[PDB]
Amino acid sequence: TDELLRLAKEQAELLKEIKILVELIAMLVKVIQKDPSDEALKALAELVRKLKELVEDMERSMKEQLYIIK
Amino acid sequence: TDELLRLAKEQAELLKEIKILVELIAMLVKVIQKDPSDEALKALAELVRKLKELVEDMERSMKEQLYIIK
Amino acid sequence: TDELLRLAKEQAELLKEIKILVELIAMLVKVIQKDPSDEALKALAELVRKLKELVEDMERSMKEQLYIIK
Amino acid sequence: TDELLRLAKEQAELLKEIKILVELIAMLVKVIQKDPSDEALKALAELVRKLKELVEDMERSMKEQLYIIK
Amino acid sequence: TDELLRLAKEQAELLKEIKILVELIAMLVKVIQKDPSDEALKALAELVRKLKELVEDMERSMKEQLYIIK
Amino acid sequence: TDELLRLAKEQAELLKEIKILVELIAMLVKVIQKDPSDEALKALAELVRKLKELVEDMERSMKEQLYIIK
Amino acid sequence: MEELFKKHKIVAVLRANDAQEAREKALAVFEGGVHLIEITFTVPNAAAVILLLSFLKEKGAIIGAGTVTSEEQCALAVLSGAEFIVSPHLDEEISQFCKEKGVFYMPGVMTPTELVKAMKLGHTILKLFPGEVVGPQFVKAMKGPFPNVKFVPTGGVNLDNVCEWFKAGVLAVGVGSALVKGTPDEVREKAKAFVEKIRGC
Amino acid sequence: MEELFKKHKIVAVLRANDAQEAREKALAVFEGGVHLIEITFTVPNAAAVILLLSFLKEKGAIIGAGTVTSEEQCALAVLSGAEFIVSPHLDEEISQFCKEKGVFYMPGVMTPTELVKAMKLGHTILKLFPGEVVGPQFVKAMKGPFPNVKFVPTGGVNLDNVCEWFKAGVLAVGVGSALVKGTPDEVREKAKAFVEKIRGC
Amino acid sequence: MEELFKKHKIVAVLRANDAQEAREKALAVFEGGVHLIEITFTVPNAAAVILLLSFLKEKGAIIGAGTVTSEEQCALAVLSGAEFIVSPHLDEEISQFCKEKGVFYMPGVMTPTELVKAMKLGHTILKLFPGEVVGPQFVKAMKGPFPNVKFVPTGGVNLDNVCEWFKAGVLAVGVGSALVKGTPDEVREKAKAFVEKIRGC
Ligand code: NA
Ligand code: NA
Ligand code: NA
Repeated sequence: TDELLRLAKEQAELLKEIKILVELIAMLVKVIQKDPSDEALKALAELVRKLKELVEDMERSMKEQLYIIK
Repeated sequence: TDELLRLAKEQAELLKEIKILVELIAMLVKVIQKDPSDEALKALAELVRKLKELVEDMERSMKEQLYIIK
Repeated sequence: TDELLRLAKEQAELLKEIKILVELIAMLVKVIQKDPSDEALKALAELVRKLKELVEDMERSMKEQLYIIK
Repeated sequence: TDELLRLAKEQAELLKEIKILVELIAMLVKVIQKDPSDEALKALAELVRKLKELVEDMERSMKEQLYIIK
Repeated sequence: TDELLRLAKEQAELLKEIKILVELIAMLVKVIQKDPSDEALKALAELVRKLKELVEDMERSMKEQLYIIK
Repeated sequence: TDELLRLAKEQAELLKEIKILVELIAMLVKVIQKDPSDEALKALAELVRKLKELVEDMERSMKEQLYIIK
Repeated sequence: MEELFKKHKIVAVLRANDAQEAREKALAVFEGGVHLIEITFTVPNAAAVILLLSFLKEKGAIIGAGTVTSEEQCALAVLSGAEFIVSPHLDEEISQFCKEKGVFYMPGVMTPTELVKAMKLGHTILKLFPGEVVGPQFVKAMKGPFPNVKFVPTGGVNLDNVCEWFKAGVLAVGVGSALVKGTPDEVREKAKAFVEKIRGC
Repeated sequence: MEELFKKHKIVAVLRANDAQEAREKALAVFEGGVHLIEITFTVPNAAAVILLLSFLKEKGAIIGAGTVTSEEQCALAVLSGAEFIVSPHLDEEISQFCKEKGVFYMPGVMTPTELVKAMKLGHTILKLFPGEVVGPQFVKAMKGPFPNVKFVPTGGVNLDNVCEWFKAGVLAVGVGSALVKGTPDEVREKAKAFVEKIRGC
Repeated sequence: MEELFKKHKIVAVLRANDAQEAREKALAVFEGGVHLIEITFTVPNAAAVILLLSFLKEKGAIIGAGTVTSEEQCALAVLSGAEFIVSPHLDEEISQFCKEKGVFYMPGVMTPTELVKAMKLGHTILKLFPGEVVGPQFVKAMKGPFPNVKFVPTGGVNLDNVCEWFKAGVLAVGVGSALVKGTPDEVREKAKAFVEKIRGC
C-alpha cells in the first residue's frame, strides 16, 4: 500500500520533468524555424534523447505499479 | 479497484501513444539534420503540438487516479 | 438534543419578536409618508435600534446552536 | 443530520443579509432625520418591504428545519 | 494522560524562562568582565537567585509528573 | 512505555546536574562580590557556558518526551 | 470594468464631513463632466448617499464605494447599489468574496510583491496609492516585467502633474482634494478644468 | 504609553559598538532632556544595558528595546526591564505573543497594506520606517482613509525637517544618528538642541 | 553567487522583443566586458535563448533567468542551464522549492517587512526593485538594523548615479535600458563605458 504511493510520487515527478522538457523542445523548434543552425539542431537532438530516457523511466515505473495493483 | 485498473489501462494506452510519437520526432529530427527543409520544420511543430496534448491528457488522468487512491 | 431544541425555541421567540417589530416599522413609515414629523422620526429611530439589538440576540443564539450541532 | 446543517447554513446566509439591510435602514433614517425628503421615504419603504420578504424566507427555512429535527 | 500533558506544558514554560534568564546572566557576566562595577554584581546576584527559584519550581513539577507517569 | 520512563530518568539526571551547577555559580558570585578578581570572572564565564550547554541538553530531551506523549 | 475607466479617464474621490455635502458635491462633480464618482466609507452614512444618487445613475453616472476594509462593508455597498468597490490595500478575503458576487473590485498596491499577489487573484486594474510617494516612475518601471497591468493612481494628482501620469501610461486618475474641496460651485469649475486638461494632454 | 509619546515627543534610537558607549550615550541624552530612550538589539549585550539603566528609570526615564526580530528577544528584553518593544518590520507572531504579555509593541510599516494588517492586530501607534524614503507626504496621505493612526517616523530626522514632520501630524519622532553621533558631551548638546526646537515649533 | 557579484559588480538585465535580438545583445554585452547576464522571461522563447548561449559559458560568462514568477518557470530555466534565478518580488514557494534543488535564487524586496521575510527564508543577497523609487537612501538606512544584507539595485541605474549606488554599499547593479538598448555595437560601447566607470569610482 506504501509502494503504491511511492510509485505514484515517482510518476508525478517524471511527468513534471517530461512536460517541462516538451515545453523547452517546442520553444527551441520555434526558434529554429526562424534562424536555422547546426548547433540548434544538435541541442534539439540532445533534448529528444533525454525525452526518450524519461519516457522509458516512466514506462518502467508504471508497469511496476500495474504489477503491484495486480 | 475496477475504476483504478481502468485508469491504469487508459494511462498505459496514452503512454504507448507518447512513446511512438517521440520515436517519430527523433527520426524527423535526424532527417532534418541531414537535409534541412521548412515543411519538415512545420511537420515537427505539428508533432510537438500533438505531444503537448498527449502529455496534458496523461496528467489530467493521473490526477483522477491519485484522487481515487487518496 | 434538548440543548438543541431549547435553542430552537429561543430562536423562534426571537423571530416572532422581529416580525412584529418590522410590521410596526412599516406602518410608522407609511404614517410618516403621509404626515411627516420629528417625533415620528425619533420613534422610528428607536424602533430600528431595538431591531438591531434583536438581530444581534438572534445571531448569537444561532451561532451557539450551530456550535452545539457541530 | 446533514440536511439539518444545510438549513443551518441557509439561515446564516439569510441572517447576514438581514443584518446588512437593517444597518442600511438605520443609516437612511439618520439621513432623513437630518434633511427630510420624499424620495428618501420612498426608498425607505422599499427597504422595509425587502426586509419583510427576508423575514418570511427566514421563517420558512426555520419551520422546515423544525419539521426535520422533530 | 491529560494531567501528564498539562504538566509537560508547565515544564516547557519553565524551561523557556530558564533559558532566557541564563542568556541574560551570560550577557551580564561578559559586561562585568569588560568594565566591573558593584551594582552589576548586585544585579547578577539577583538574577542567580531568580534562577535558583525557577530550578526549584521545575523540580517540584517534575516530581509530580514522575509520580503520575508510573 | 519504558521509553517514556527512561526519558523521565534522563531529565531527572540533567536537572540534578543543573541544580548543582547553579549552586556553585551562586557561591562564586558571592566570593567575587566580597573580594573581586579577574580569574574568578573567567571561571564564572566558563561555568555559565557549561550551564547553557546543560540547558540545551534538557531542552532536546523534553522535546522528544513531548513528541512521544502527544 | 475596463472600458468605463478607459473612456472617462477620471474618478472623483469624495471625502466629506457629512452626507449632504457629499450629495451636493457628487452632483457638482457630475455637472462638470466627471461620470465616475466614488463615495468613500469615511463619509458618515455613506451607503445612504450611494442609495440616494440613483437619479444620477439614470442620467449616466457610475457610482462606487471606496475605503472598503471589510467584507461587511462590501455587502453594504453592493446592497446600496455601488457598481465598483475600491480599497487602499489588498485583502484576499474582500477579493475572494467579491469574485463570487460578480462585483468589480480594485485593490491598492504600492510594491511589486503586492502587485504579484493581486495578479495571482485575477486583478489586472490596480489602484496605485499613495501615488505621490512612488510617482510616475513606478508606473514606467513596472512596464517591463508586468506589461498587462493597468494603474489608476490616487493621491497627489494636480492639474500640473496630470499629463505626466498619462504620459507614464496610466488608465485613469483618481482625483481627491484637488476636485472636491471648496464650495459646491468651485468644485463644478474644478471638474471642468480637469476634464478639459485631460483632453489636452 | 501613548501619553508618554504625546508628552515627550522624542525617542532616542541608540546604536553603539559597545555596551559602555551605549550606557554613556543613554545618560548623556537623558541629561539633554530626552526621557524616552531605545536600545537597539544590535548593540552588543543590550539586555544587560537595559538592566543596568534602572538608575535612570528611577529618575524619570523610559527605556525600551528596538530592532526586535524574534519572540525570544522580546522575552529577553521584557525580562531585562524594557518598557516598550519596537520592530523595523511587522510580525504577527511577535504581536500576538506580546499582546498576552501585556507589553507595548510598536511595529514598523511602510505601505498601506502592512498598515491595515497591523491595525487588524490592534496597533494604533505605528513606526514609520524608513521615514526619509516616504516622507511626511505619506502621513498627510494616510490621514484621509486612516484617521485614527498615529506615526512615529524613524530615519533621517534632522533639526531642519523635524518641524515639517510635526506639521504633517506625527505623534513623536525617533532620532538616531543625528542625535547620538559624537562624544558623550556633544550628544548632550544635540539632545538639548532637539528638545528646544521641538518645543519651539 | 556572492563571489561572482562581488567580483564582476554588474549584471546585464536583458529584455528584447524576440530571441535573435536577445542572443545578439547578450553576445555584445559579453564582448563589452560584462560577465554576468540575465535573460528575462519576458523575451519570447527565453529558455531557448539560455540554452543556445552555452558557448559563452566556456568563454567565462554566467547566464541567469529573470522575471521568474512561477515554479514551472524555475524548472524550465534550470533545465536549459541557468546559473541563477531572479524575481521582481519575494515568493515563498519559489524559495521553498528552489532551496531543495540547490539553485541560487535572488528575490526582490522593497520594504523592510519583505526583507525580514526573505531573511527568514534564508536570503542574504536581495534584489532592490524598483531601485529608482527608493534611492541609495534606502540602502544606507538599512545598514543599521540589518548589517549582513547586501543589495543588487535594479531600476534606473545610469552612468551618472552608479557611483552613488556603490558609495551606498551595494554588491552589484543590474543595468537594463541604459545598457541594452540600441544597435548591438552601441550596446558594446555602453558596456565598455559602464565597466570603465564602475572600475573608476
Ligand atoms: Na461583496
Ligand atoms: Na514578549
Ligand atoms: Na527549481
